[PDB]
Amino acid sequence: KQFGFPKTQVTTIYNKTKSASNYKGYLKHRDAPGMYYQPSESIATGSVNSETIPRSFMAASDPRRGLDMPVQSTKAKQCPNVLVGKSTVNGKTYHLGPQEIDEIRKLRLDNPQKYTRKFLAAKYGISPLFVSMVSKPSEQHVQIMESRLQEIQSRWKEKRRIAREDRKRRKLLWYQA
Amino acid sequence: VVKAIARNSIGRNGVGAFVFPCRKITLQFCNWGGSSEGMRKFLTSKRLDKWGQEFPWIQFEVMRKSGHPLLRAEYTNGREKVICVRNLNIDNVENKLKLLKDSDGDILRRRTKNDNVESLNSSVRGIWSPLHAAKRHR
Amino acid sequence: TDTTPLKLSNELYAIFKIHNRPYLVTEGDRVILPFKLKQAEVGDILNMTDVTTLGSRNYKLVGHPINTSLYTLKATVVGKTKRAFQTREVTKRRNRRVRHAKSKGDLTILRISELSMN
Amino acid sequence: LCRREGLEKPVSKLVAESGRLSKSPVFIVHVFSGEETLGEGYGSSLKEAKARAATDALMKWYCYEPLAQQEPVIDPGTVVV
Amino acid sequence: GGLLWKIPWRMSTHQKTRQRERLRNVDQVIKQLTLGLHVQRCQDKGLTYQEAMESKKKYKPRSKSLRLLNKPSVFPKENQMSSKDKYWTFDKKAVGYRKGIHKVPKWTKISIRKAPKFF
Amino acid sequence: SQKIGHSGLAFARLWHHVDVARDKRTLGRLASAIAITLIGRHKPVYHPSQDCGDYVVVTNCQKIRVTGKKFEQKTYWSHSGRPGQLKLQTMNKVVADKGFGEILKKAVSGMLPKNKLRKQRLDRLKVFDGSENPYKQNITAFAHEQSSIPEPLKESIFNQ
RNA sequence: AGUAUGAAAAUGAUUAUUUUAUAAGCAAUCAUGAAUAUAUUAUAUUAUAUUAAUGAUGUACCUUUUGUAUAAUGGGUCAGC
RNA sequence: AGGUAAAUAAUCUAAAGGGAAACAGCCCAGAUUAAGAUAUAAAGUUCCUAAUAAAUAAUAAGUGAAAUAAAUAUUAAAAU
RNA sequence: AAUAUUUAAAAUCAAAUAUAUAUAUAUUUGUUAAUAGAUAAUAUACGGAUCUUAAUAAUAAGAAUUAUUUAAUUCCUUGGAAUAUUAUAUUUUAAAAUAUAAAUACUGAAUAUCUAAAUAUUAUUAUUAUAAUAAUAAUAAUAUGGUAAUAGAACAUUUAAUGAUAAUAUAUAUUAGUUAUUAAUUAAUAUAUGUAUUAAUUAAAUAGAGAA
Ligand SMILES: [Mg+2]
Ligand SMILES: [Mg+2]
Ligand SMILES: [Mg+2]
Ligand SMILES: [Mg+2]
Ligand SMILES: [Mg+2]
Ligand SMILES: [Mg+2]
Ligand SMILES: [Mg+2]
Ligand SMILES: [Mg+2]
Ligand SMILES: [Mg+2]
Ligand SMILES: [Mg+2]
Ligand SMILES: [Mg+2]
Ligand SMILES: [Mg+2]
Ligand SMILES: [Mg+2]
Ligand SMILES: [Mg+2]
Ligand SMILES: [Mg+2]
Ligand SMILES: [Mg+2]
Ligand SMILES: [Mg+2]
Ligand SMILES: [Mg+2]
Ligand SMILES: [Mg+2]
Ligand SMILES: [Mg+2]
Ligand SMILES: [Mg+2]
Ligand SMILES: [Mg+2]
Ligand SMILES: [Mg+2]
Repeated sequence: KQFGFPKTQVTTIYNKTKSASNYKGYLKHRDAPGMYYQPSESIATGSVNSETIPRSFMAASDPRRGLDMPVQSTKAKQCPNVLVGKSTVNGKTYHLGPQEIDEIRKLRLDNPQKYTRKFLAAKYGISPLFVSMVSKPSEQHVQIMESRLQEIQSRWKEKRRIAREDRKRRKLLWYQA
Repeated sequence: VVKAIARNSIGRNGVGAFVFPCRKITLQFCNWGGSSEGMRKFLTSKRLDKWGQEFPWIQFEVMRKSGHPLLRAEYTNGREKVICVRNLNIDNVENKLKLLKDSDGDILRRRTKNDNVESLNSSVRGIWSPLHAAKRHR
Repeated sequence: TDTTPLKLSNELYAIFKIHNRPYLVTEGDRVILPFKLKQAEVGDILNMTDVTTLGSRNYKLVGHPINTSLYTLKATVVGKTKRAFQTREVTKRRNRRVRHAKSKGDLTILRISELSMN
Repeated sequence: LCRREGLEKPVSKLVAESGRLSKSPVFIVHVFSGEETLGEGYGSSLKEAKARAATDALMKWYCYEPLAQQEPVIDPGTVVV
Repeated sequence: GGLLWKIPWRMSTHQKTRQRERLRNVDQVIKQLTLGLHVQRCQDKGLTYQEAMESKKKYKPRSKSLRLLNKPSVFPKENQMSSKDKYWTFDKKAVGYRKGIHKVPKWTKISIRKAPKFF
Repeated sequence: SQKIGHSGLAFARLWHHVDVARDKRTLGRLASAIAITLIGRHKPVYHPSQDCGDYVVVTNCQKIRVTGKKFEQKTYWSHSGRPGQLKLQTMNKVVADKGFGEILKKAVSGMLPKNKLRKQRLDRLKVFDGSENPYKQNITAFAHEQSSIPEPLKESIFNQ
């Protein structure tokens, strides 16, 4: 706490629980002249505001670093992990040498149906993503998979295709900010 | 990975340099036609010169046509007001001209109660959220 | 009055009052006053004086009217104009006389050019 | 970005949640690096919320606007993933 | 009585408070009238306004109606008045010989403080 | 200017629990409190033209407070249209038929505004005579609240 | 009952846009989402126009009467007189 | 008697607006046109429905909660 | 405890105000409740929901009835002062101390003010050209609901007198703009016409139709 301003809710003269939308009550409410701390009643998702940016992303010579406004209201100890990879929970491992990688690559080209990504991962104690990064399958297998996917898509009704399109649009919208 | 979305800027006339909305006014009259008397008198009588001296960013065209006397303004946004000044005296014509020069060119429009400010800017405080409110509901 | 957080903040709003009518604004905002301004012509600049509240995202200075020294708030008069012409009809319930109440109120478009902590 | 700077690995965590098992839930997740939160992300799904928190963090990184009083900030290039 | 003049026989709390306020206002008006007269008389004798306001001996009004209004036996103050006389008129044709003041026409303007001694 | 931003969270339908066993309000006062929530008057983004009210899950509704002798006197009416078919049921009878939750719902219905959205608002109210209910898992919760609750109870709830 | 002409209306069918199959009353007005159309200054986070999401208010008109939503008078609609 | 006959005042008649559930005549108040910041009137402030918090007593009859039903009876309560 | 009345502030006492004033005189105020009695015909009918609170246990409810009141509570003279409350900040060890604020209850009309616009009158100005005038614009004030009725001022339509102009024009129609707008004007589009008895001033009228 750098600043010791008095803090205020966004106060109505009326009952806020019954008349939150009534602007008139807000207009009526006068408060004594001076500086206040009105903490925002909002998530800081779309905001480029300087009171919203974290201190690590502020520059070293920024005066705003010292001021207490990027408030750490939440606590990482209390919050549980969401869609977190197994590498993040128990650390990244760089154990597999070149020979092992070469063997994996050989296996994958030979028989991707038998030696699938998940199986490789289980064998070598490593991620399916890493297996993918390491090794391409036989392009034939990929083509087959694409054809299967196309067949599945064709098997849809009109409605399902539209829903999938909507989902895709939503996904695109998520990454806009 | 990051990609741009092609987007264009919005001009706020006032904030940097104010470009005056009224760009051109056309005084139209008739030599015949008794409805154009006050317009003719205005054109004659040293008021137009004074006006032009006052407002050198507006150009003042003076045209002759057979019909009723006309005051057509021309604004920065591209819209055109045209006021017919038929049978108006000199002073009424001058008032009409003043009204025209005052106008920002935009179309006339019904406003609802307290529809005062028109912002392009995102809210300084955020938008309210029930999870992030100060007083939690019950 | 330690006005340092307001001064620092990139975003900043004001709640200036013209004739006790509050208008919440940022820079670039386009105020539409519901009357004919006589004092200022089009192009003239208005230095706002009765500024009630000056707010960041999390702080706000409040005064009645905040010290003129602490801030700037320049509006520009960007067109006197009018509302759309309306004619509501006034009449009683078994009376053929129907008085037309014509109406076309005046407007003054301001634009908030400057708003900053001095 | 976190790797490049002197920051701990970012992990996303549920801050608040409501309406799970509904048409339109609300999941608030925060991408923490250590105890510091970088980005806050709301969403209908958990995945969406996580994505939004990451996008918010990136916005805060990039669209950081320093004061005129500060000495010039020359960035260290775009985050080449 | 087919037409329905739905007026309640008694007043609400809020109505009673308003009535009380109105009564208080008329007393205040009377006080102001007497005070101004006193001030004027002090000025005539030859004191300043402030001096007149300060004065220990306040002059009582010489005109009749004002003097009657000043008397509490004739025209009582709201604080003096009974609960009953604030909210109930005398009506000889009513049962109880009493009627709500709100039932009087133009009761908001018309004043009626004093009821008979035993009615 | 104030309106401009991401409004999705403001218009989010939250889920509000009320354990009637804990709540000390009488029936009608509780119903009135619920009605506001259902309408969405509590939230400042509200507008009369838009339905933007939250879900309300009521639970342990058997322990609802009713003053006086209303439980054995208060009569709930009904009528089809055919004369001589006025159906008058006392509160206790109604409870026996359906439950204390039905009673609460009726109160809440009467509290609500009479228009096309009323039915929707009434639907959003989810009442339960006892404790166990399906919406257990979707009441609004926070990470800071988790320390108060014991460890295995949370797991049991999640399983349920 | 002249001759030309005739996007005058009432009226019918059809197409387009838009709303409408859990909602109740002069069918409008005001608030207010959405969809569509037009726009050689939409630079847009744009403007106008059309349209019974949703909300609020709203007891046809005239005559004659102390007084009419009246279940009092009179009018099927439009055109000409 | 929402009766009839006149006396005085007001409103309606010819007066829209707020209140009185709905309302020619009651309680406020008189629409030149808008605007909507401030004072308000009568009437209201759990929700429907714009707006509320208290104090001291009494009621337990849903009495009552904006349209007060009588003699009388029973049960209490004070004072003498 | 018992019997019998009364339900009262007239007397009486208590409290408050006003005249000489530690007292006297005069005035003002303060004296029950519940139930039963109880009652018809489309359907419960406070406008409807619903309203009498409850420790454990809530950062939280406890008439939404009746009666007397207040605008946090108590003294002093609308006002100040003190008191605790509530909220907040700071300092110290969830508590204590210090200090800042809130105490102007609020809603509410087409009431009044403010904010602008219009007309009319009264009184002052300014500008421009019975100039002691006219037009336009300021300021201050007052006024502007209206049936029967009275008075004043306009517009559309058709004819007569006078009368430039022209297919780059005129007229009529549709759509969208403009002017405080029954009207006219701008643009686009359509069809006609080698063209307004056109603008304007007068004169007049088979001069305006949801009401027979
Ligand atoms: Mg309310
Ligand atoms: Mg009429
Ligand atoms: Mg009549
Ligand atoms: Mg439907
Ligand atoms: Mg129907
Ligand atoms: Mg009928
Ligand atoms: Mg009829
Ligand atoms: Mg008929
Ligand atoms: Mg009679
Ligand atoms: Mg008559
Ligand atoms: Mg009336
Ligand atoms: Mg009159
Ligand atoms: Mg008047
Ligand atoms: Mg009852
Ligand atoms: Mg009743
Ligand atoms: Mg006595
Ligand atoms: Mg009945
Ligand atoms: Mg009621
Ligand atoms: Mg007025
Ligand atoms: Mg008149
Ligand atoms: Mg005729
Ligand atoms: Mg006709
Ligand atoms: Mg007509």
